[PDB]
Amino acid sequence: IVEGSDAEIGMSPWQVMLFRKSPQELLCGASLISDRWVLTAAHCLLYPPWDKNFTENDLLVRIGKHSRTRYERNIEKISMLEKIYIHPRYNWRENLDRDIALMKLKKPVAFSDYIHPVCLPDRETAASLLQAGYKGRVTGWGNLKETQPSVLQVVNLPIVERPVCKDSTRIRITDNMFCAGYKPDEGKRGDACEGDSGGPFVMKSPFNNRWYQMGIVSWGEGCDRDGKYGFYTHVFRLKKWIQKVIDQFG
Amino acid sequence: ADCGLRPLFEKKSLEDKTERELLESYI
DNA sequence: GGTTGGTGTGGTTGG
Ligand SMILES: *C[C@@](*)(O)[C@H](CCCNC(N)=[NH2+])NC(=O)[C@@H]1CCCN1C(=O)[C@H](N)Cc1ccccc1
Ligand SMILES: *[C@@H]1O[C@H](CO)[C@@H](O)[C@H](O)[C@H]1NC(C)=O
Ligand SMILES: [Cl-]
Ligand SMILES: [Cl-]
Ligand SMILES: [K+]
Ligand code: NA
Ligand SMILES: [Zn+2]
Ligand SMILES: [Zn+2]
Repeated sequence: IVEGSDAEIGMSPWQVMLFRKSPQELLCGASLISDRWVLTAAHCLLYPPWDKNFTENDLLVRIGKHSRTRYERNIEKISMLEKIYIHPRYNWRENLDRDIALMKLKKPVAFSDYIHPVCLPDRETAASLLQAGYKGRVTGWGNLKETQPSVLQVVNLPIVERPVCKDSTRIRITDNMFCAGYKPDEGKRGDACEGDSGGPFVMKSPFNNRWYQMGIVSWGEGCDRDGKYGFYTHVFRLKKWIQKVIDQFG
Repeated sequence: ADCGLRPLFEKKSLEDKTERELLESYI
């Protein structure tokens, strides 16, 4: 996260950290959507250009974790993975179209003051919140600048109009993506960066006061560049696939 | 469902330090 | 104690 700030304790209880089991290494962010399911980006699990192709046994997740280094006994929790599901039409060859995966935990995590699930949007929720200008929030343990924080980092960013998103890059954008960030001199800055993939782009609903995950950190070109924008997987657009997986393998 | 409400914030009627910024962008 | 027990030249972990 470039130009964000330290997250207060309990402010993102659905945050999940994805770890390579051996050796222990922090790979990506993720989010908790129920006591047994975790959402993340497909490229965090599968990406051949970087020789990446993980199976359940190779990873583990940490939840309710506030410090990168110390283990907060009885606060953070850990789970191994029972099964991983990547979107069947995930396009890693061209533009990361449908950059999304679900991970089923071996043992459900109990909710607490530091651990709770974020909501997934439904149609009326997506229709009124996903609008150019409205701001969302991104969190993560990724790089602090274009190429490692000790406390989870947070940044608030505005959703950008699709024509602008499309003209800002030569990569083929699709309806399964949305971009966010400030324009060339709206004065402010901020962006997600490498290592933040899988983390949530959330929005607080002004109608029922709940937090909803509208996106997943997916990709960008450099981090926080003038006239560039961060790209995010469009959760609602892929909601039917999410629900069918949970329903069938839950 | 039990989602999207944080025990240390919404359940205690407390705002985090920057959510106001999000709320204002809607108007 | 702590946002968390019962003991550490810590521990899976700081002070
Ligand atoms: C895997 C993630 O941690 C990372 C997130 C980057 C977010 N960056 C910004 N500025 N918001 N994603 C990546 O690094 C993805 C994976 C493949 C490479 N990629 C990029 O984002 C390249 N920088 C661009 C790209 C290359 C090939 C295909 C699509 C995008
Ligand atoms: C990833 O590896 C599995 C076996 O571990 C293989 O079946 C799968 O097709 C691979 N995916 C790739 C490299 O496209
Ligand atoms: Cl390999
Ligand atoms: Cl190898
Ligand atoms: K202790
Ligand atoms: Na930018
Ligand atoms: Zn290899
Ligand atoms: Zn609860």
